[PDB]
Amino acid sequence: PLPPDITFDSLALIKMHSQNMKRILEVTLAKFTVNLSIVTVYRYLTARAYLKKNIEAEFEILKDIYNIVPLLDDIAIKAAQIEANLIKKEITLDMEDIITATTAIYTNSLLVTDDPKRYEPIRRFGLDTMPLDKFIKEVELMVE
Amino acid sequence: PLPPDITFDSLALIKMHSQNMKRILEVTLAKFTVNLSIVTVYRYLTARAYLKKNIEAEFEILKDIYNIVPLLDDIAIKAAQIEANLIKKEITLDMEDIITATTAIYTNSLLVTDDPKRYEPIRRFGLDTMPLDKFIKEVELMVEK
Repeated sequence: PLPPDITFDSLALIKMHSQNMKRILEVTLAKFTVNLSIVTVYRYLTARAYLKKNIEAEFEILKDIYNIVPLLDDIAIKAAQIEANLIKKEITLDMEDIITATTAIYTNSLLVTDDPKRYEPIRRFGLDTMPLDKFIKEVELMVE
Repeated sequence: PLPPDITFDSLALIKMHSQNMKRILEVTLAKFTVNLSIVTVYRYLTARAYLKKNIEAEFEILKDIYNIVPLLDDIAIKAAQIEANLIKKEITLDMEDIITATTAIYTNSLLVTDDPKRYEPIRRFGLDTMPLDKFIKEVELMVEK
């Protein structure tokens, strides 16, 4: 029941690359198109650079296995419109969340996340989400 | 003294595009290379979106006059290395400020800003900042000649 195009936020991506999720990641990469915002990639890389002196090799691997979507002009434009609208409704969200969410709408990617409630105000603009625990379970259910 | 390459953060850029600053801006664009992070552009456009302006046209206007620097690979990598270094010293910094500063280091732009203090932990990596009021004075004197 999962659509072909998905994405992750930074915390979800960090969990997806943890050693205990190897098998879910392999299946995910074998069966979905994964479109990561450069901003998500940036934040994941800050978590990686906390441990390692070299993160460049890491980035090259991500660029191969994922579609890394830049902060395109259309995304900058659409993010500005969404963020303006939310602020008027007394809701002001972090840059990372707006760009992640707007990039997901732009690529028609389902946003797999540990905290889907944080993006609930953006669903009005076409964003679809799924909890990571539920994504994982659905990947586990892909079993013969 | 201003170097050849300059950049603004979003609130500086907002003030720079005010009517009463038109002459400062024209000389700035004429005598310097201004290099804007896509982050900065995005922040500016959010303010324009809030005022119900034509955002496609406002982005075109900006691209027609500034060199807009994307979130390049090297910027992403360097920014991350910077942020991790800083977080390890218990320095929490905002993504946009990290990208804006890192983009300035990458293009060797002087970062002109209202709030130089918030980028002060990044100066160790090569960033140079200037207060906006001092920038305006430098450009004023060039105008009067």
